[PDB]
Amino acid sequence: KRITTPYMTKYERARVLGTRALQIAMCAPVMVELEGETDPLLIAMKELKARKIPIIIRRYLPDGSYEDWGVDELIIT
Amino acid sequence: LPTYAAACALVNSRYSCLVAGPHQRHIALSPRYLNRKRTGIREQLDAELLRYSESLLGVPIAYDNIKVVGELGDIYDDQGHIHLNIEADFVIFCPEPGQKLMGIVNKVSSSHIGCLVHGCFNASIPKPEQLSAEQFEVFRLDSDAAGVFCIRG
Amino acid sequence: GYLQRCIIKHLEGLVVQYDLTVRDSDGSVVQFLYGEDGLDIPKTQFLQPKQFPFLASNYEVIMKSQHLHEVLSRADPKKALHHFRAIKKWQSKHPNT
Amino acid sequence: QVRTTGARDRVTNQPIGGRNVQGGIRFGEMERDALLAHGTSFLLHDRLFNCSDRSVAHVCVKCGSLLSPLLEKPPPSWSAMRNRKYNCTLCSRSDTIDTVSVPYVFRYFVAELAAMNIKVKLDV
Amino acid sequence: KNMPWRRLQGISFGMYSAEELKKLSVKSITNPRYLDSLGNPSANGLYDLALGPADSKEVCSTCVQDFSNCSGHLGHIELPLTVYNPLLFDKLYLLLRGSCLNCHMLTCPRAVIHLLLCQLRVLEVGALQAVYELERILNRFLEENPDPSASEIREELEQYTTEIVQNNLLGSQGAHVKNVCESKSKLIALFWKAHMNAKRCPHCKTGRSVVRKEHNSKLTITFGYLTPTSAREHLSALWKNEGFFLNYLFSGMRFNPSVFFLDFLVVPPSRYRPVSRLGDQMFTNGQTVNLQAVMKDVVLIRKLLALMAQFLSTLPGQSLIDKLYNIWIRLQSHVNIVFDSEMDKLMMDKYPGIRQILEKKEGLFRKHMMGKRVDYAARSVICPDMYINTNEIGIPMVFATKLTYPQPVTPWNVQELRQAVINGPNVHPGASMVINEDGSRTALSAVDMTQREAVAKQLLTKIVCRHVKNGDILLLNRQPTLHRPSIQAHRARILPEEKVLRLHYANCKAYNADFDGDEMNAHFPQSELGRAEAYVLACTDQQYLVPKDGQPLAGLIQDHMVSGASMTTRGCFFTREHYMELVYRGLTDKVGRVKLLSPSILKPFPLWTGKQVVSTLLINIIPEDHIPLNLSGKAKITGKAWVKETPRSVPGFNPDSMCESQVIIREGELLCGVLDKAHYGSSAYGLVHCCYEIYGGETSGKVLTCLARLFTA
Amino acid sequence: MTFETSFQFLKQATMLGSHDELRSPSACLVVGKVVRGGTGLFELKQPL
Amino acid sequence: TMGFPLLTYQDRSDNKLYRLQTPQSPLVRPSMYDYYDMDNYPIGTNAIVAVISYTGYDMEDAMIVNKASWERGFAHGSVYKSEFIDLSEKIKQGDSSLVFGIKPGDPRVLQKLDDDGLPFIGAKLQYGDPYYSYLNLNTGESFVMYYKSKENCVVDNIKVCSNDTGSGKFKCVCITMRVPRNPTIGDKFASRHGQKGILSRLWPAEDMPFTESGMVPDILFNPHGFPSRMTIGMLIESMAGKSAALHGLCHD
DNA sequence: TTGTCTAA
DNA sequence: TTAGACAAT
Ligand SMILES: [Zn+2]
Ligand SMILES: [Zn+2]
Ligand SMILES: [Zn+2]
Repeated sequence: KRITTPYMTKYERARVLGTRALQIAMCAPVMVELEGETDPLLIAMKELKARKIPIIIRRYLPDGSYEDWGVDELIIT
Repeated sequence: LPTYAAACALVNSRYSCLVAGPHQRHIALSPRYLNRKRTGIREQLDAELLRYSESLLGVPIAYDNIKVVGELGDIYDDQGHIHLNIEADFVIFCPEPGQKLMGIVNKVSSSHIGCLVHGCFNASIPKPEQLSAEQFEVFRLDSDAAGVFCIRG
Repeated sequence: GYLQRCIIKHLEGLVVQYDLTVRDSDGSVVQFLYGEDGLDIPKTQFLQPKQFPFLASNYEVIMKSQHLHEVLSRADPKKALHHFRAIKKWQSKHPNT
Repeated sequence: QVRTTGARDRVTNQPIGGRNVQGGIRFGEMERDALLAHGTSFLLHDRLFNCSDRSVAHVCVKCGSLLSPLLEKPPPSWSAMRNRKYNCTLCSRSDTIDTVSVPYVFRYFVAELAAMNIKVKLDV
Repeated sequence: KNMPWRRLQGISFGMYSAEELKKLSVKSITNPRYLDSLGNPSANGLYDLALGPADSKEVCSTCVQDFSNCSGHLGHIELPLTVYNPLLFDKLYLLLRGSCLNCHMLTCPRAVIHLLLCQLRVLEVGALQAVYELERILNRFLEENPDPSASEIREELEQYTTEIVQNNLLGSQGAHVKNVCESKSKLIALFWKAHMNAKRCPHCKTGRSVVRKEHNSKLTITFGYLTPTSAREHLSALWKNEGFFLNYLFSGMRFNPSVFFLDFLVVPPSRYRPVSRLGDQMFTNGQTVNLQAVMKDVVLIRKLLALMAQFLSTLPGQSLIDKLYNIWIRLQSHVNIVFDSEMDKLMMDKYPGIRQILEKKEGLFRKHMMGKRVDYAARSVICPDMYINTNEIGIPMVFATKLTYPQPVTPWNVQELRQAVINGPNVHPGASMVINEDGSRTALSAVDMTQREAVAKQLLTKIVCRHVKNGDILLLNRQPTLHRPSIQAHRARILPEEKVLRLHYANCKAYNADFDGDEMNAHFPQSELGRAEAYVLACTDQQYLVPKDGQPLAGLIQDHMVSGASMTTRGCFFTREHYMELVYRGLTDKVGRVKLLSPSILKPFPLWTGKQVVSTLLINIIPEDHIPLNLSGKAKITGKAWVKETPRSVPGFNPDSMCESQVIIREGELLCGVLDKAHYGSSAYGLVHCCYEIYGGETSGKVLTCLARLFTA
Repeated sequence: MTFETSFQFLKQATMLGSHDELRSPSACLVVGKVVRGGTGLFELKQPL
Repeated sequence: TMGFPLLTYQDRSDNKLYRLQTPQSPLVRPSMYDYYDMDNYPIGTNAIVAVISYTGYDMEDAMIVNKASWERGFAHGSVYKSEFIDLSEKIKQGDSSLVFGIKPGDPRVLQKLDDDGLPFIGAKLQYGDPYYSYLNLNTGESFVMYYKSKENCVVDNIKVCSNDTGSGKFKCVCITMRVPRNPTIGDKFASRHGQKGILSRLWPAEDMPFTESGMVPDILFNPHGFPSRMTIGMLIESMAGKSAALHGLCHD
C-alpha cells in the first residue's frame, strides 16, 4: 500500500542520476552498451532512459515512515 | 600465511584459547563490487584479519558463512562507498594474557629468540631470564601495524 | 535587506511534503494544499482560459511528450467525476449557498 | 581571483580572504538563501561544507562531547606493539569513541561554548 | 580512507557541573607570561605546549602529534574565591529578590507555583490540551476550599499530571512542535516576570530581605555587599528546599547551583586563540588578554591572602582596610569582561569577548557559520558574447589552466586522463594534478615530460584533478542575489587568450547585470553529485521563468528586435546561396541533415523569404522525433504602424485577416506576422515561451541561441 | 541564534535545555548535514 | 579621462599620473576650449566612429574597436606609480643607521640591483624581483625588499631625497615606475556627450566593414545607445568632425 | 528609527 | 501608565 506520486519528481532524478553516476565512477560496473563517452552523467542518464537503474528510494513521510519506490517503476516525465 | 585448512583442522581443543561464534559488522564497500559482492566482502575481510578491533575483540584467524544482513544496502549523502553489514560464523582468537602457547623457531640468537604462534604470530621472546651470563608466559600483547599480531614473552 | 532577511528566516522551513501539505521544519501544518489549490507558479502559465486554444491545437505534440492518460493505469476518473457530478447536482437543487 | 588549495587560517581553517592576495571567495547569506530556493541541497553542501573547513571529530556515543576524548601518547616500545587509541576521560572507557563529520567552525563553536561553560549533547 | 559515516540525530546544549571540567582539563596555568624573548612559548603559561599547540614545528606536550591533527587541549584558571555566573546572573537576581534570608522559601503563593509545576510536566509530554484543564480545575478547587494546607500538591492537579504523563508515555519526542515550545516559553517568561514581585513573606509572617542589582556586577542586600561566598550558602539551602520546582523551571543537566557560581575559569585551546600583529597594541589576542587581566587579579588576591596570613596592594581602591570587597568586584568584572563586554561600561582596557565573537552580523553565525569563503571558485569581470549558447559560458584560458576538477580513473577514461597527464598543468587540451591511492599527491609539473609520461604509464594500474573543459559546469554568482535565478549553473567553454568572463544576452536579464564592469563570482562544483543537480535542477535552460509570477525572463535584447522586424517582414527575398548561408549561420554542429525548405517563389527566380529562414531554423532546432508546434496570436507592431497612405474601406475585407499583426505559425513554419519582443523577447506567451511549455528547456534555449546567431549574421 | 540576538537565545536555550532534532535548513548547515530540502528529503538505497 | 596631465613628469612625485601617448586636439570644439587654451593638455584621441549594429558583441553599453588600429597606437597610455621609500618611517628596529647598500657576496642582488642598493634606471621589474636593499651600518647585515606588485613595470627615474637641512643621511628615496597600460578588453571609453562604452572585443581589420572610400572604421558604436539617451549632440559632432577633417577647418 | 521589554 | 534599555539596517 503505497500512495505517493507515481511520477518521479525532479529532485528524485537529480539524486538518482548523481549517485548512479558515482555508482559508475571508480571502476564501477556499467549495465548498458556505450558509444564511448567519458562523462559519467551521460552514462547514468542513458540508463535512466533504459530503466536499468536499480535504486530503491525511501521517500520520508514526515511521521518518520517511508515508502520504498523503485526507479524501475517510477514514471519519468 | 593465514591458512584455512578445513576450519583450522579444529584446534579448539584444550590448551588453546579461542572462541568461534556469530557476530555483526559494518563493511564499507567500494562501488566496483556492486555486482559480484561475495568476493568483495571476503577480499576486504582477508584484508582485515590478524589485528585488533572491538566487534572481534582480540584478533581473528578465520571466518566462515558470510551472510549479508538485511534486504537493503545503505547509500549515504555524498560518499557512494556503499555500507553493508555482515553476520558470519567467525573463527577469532582471544589472546588471553596469562596463557601458554606454542613456538616455531626461525631466527634465534643470544639477544632474542624468534618463535611463531599458529605460523603467523611473529612473537619475539627475550632469551635472558636474568639467570646467568653463560646461557612461555604472557604479560603484554599488542599488535603491530601492517596486518600482523605480536606476542611479547 | 533586513526585512527580506527576516521574512526568509521565518519561512526557511515551509517545504512541501509527499502528502502535499505545506509543513514547517518540525511537522507543524500550515496549509493542506500549497496555495489553496495545490499547483505551482511556473507551471500554471498555460492553464488560463485564453491559452486553451493553444492547447486545442498542438495536442499530438504533447501526446508524444507523455502518454499516461489514454491507455495506461492510474488514469481512472471515476472517483473524481462521480464527485464533480455530486457537486453539480447539489448546485442543481440548492443554487444559493 | 582564482583559488585552489590555498592557505587557511589557524583559527577556523577555511580559506582566508581579507582584502589581499591568495584569498578565497565568499559564498554568502543570500547565496545560501537562493541555493536552498533552487532545491539543490548538495551543491550547497559542497560549496559550504565540503570545500571549506571539513573536519573529522571524535565523540563518545554514550555521553556525546567533542571535548571528552583524549588520544594517548605512543608507547616507548619503538613503533612495535603500539596501540594509538582514544580515551574518553569522562567515561574512562576504550570503546565507542566514534568519528563524525562536522565543520571545523562548529568545533570552535563547541570548544568556545566550553569557555562559556556550555556543553552540547550530540545524538550520535 | 576510513571516513566518518556515523551521522547525527539532534543536539542539546546545557551547562557544566564543575567537577567534570577538572577531569576534562590538562593544566592549572597561573603564569602571566605568554612567550619568551626568543619566540619560545613560555612554561606553564597561557600558550603552553600542554594546551593545544600554537606552532607547527613543536609538538604539544600531552600528545605527540603535530598542529595539523590535534584535537585541542584546555586548561583552567583556578580562582581564589567564588564569582557569579554571567550567563545566569540576570536570573540569579530574579530569584533572590523573591526568596528570603532565614527561611529558604519564596514569596510566591502556593497556588501559582503548584499550577506552573503541574503545567510544565504536561508540556514535557506535549499534551497542551491539559494546560487549560489544570487552571480550570485549580480555579474550581480554590473556589471550593482556599487554603495553604495543600503544601506539596493538590490531589487532582497531581493526579491529572500523573495521568497525562502515563497516557502518551513516549511523549518526550512529540514535543518539538512550535505550539509546545510556544507555551513553554510563554509560561516560564510569565513566571519570571509577572509572579516575581519583591514583597513580604506570606506563610511564616517574617520580614523579607530584598537584594538590589547595581551596574550589573554587585548585589546589595538590604539590612551591603553580598559576597558570592555567602551567596553559596544562601543558594544551596534555597535550592535544597525548592528543587522540586526549580528543576522544572531549569531543565539543564540534578541541576545544582554549581552553575550559578564560578570557582574557576576555563581557557579555550590555544590553537583556537590565534596570534595577531600590526595593530594599535601588537602581540595580543583578545580572549588571551582578558584572561591575562583575570590571572593578574588572581595574583593580586593571592597577595592579599598572603597579607591576611598573619604597600603590596596600594593599587586597589582602599589599601588601608584588610578585607577588600573592591578587589573581589574587580575580579567579578574581569569575569564579565571575559564572557561579555556589554555588561561592563567602565574598564577602558578591554577587548571584545565571547558574546561579541558570536552575536552580531560580523560574528560567527552570520559570518563564518552560515556563509563561508570557498575553495575552487573564480571571480572575474563579465562582458557580452553571443557565439556561446544560452546554457553556456566562456571560461577564459587563464581560469582554465588554473581551475581543476577531480576525476577517478574508470576503464572508460584511462586514455583522456593519460593525455592530460601528458600535457602537464599549463597546457589546456586538459591537464592534470594526480593524487595517489593514499593521501599522498604527486602535483606533477610541466618543466619535464619524462616524469609526466612515467606517471602517465601508471594511471589505471589514483584520481586526477583535471582542468576544466568544454562541458563542465561552473556555478555562476553575481551579488547581490535577491531571487532564485540569480545563481545559475552554466556549462563551461574554454576560449583562448582572454581575461573576462563572457555571457549571452538572455542570462544578464536574470542576473540583473549591465555589462559595465560588474564583477561576477564563478564557483566550480568540485564533487560529482554537485555536477548532477547543476545539470538537472540548477540548469539555465530549466529556469526560464520568474518565481514572482511565472513570466519569462530569458530573451533577446537589442539588435535582434530590429533584425526580426526587418527579416520576417513581408518584403525580404533571399536567393539560394544567401538562404543556405543564413540557415547555417543560425545553426552550428547540428548533428543531422539540415532539413531545408522549397522556394516560396519558384519562377522567374528561386527567391526564398525571410520568414522561411526562421521556419527552416525552427524545423531544424526542434528535435528529430518531435513534430513541430502550432501557434497563433498577436505581435508588438500593430496594424496602424504599416499604414502610409489614407486607407480606403473595401466592402468585404477585414484588414486584420491579412495583417502583419497576427503571428500564425503553422506546423513550425511562419505563415504570417512579424516576430518582435512579443514573441522572442522577455515577453510572455510568445514563440520561445511556447517552445518552453511544449518541448522543454534545452530546445527553448536553442531557439534563443539560434535566433540570435541568425539575426546577427 | 543564527537569525538575531544569539546571546539571548543561547541563554534561553541553556536555561531551558532545548533540543531540536536537526530538521531545519538553518540548523543542518551549523552541523555538517544535508537539509530536508529537495535533494535531502529522502535517503537512498540499493536492493540486495 | 586619462589625458595628458602635466609637462614635468620628472620633478613631480605623485602616486599615479595617467598619461596618454599622442592625444589630439578635437576638431569640433566650442570657443571656450580655445579661450582657456586647453591644447596645452588634451585628453582624448579622435576616432572614425561608424554607427552600425554589425557584430554581435556590440550591445548593451559596449563597443568594438578595430584591432589593427589598436595595434598601430590608438589611445596608448602609461601610468606612473611613484613610491616614496623611507628607511625610518617604515623599517625601525635599532639605532636608525640604515643606508641603502649591498653587502659584497650577496647573490640576491647580482645584476638586478645596482652597487648602491637601488635598482637601475630603465631596468624592467616583474613580480618577484629585488626592489631595493638597505645596509644596516652598525652590524653590516644588508637586507632586501622585493617588488610585491602584480604588474610589470619599468623604473623610469630614481630621485634621492635629503632632509630640509641638507645633512640627511642616504636613507630616503622615491622610485618612479612606468606601467604601460594599453587598451585591453574591459577598458571603458566615452565620447564628449556622456555615453560610456566598455571595450568588448577587438575585431580584426579585414573583418571591418570598409566604406566606399577605402576606409575601415576605427570604433564601432551601436545604434542602440541612442533612443533611450537622446544624444543628438553626438550625431551632429559626427557630421561636424567628418566635415572638418574633409576641409581642414575647425568647427564651432 | 522602530518596537517591544523592564523598572519606577 | 510611562521613561531607560536593548538590537538592526
Ligand atoms: Zn563519553
Ligand atoms: Zn595533543
Ligand atoms: Zn520568609
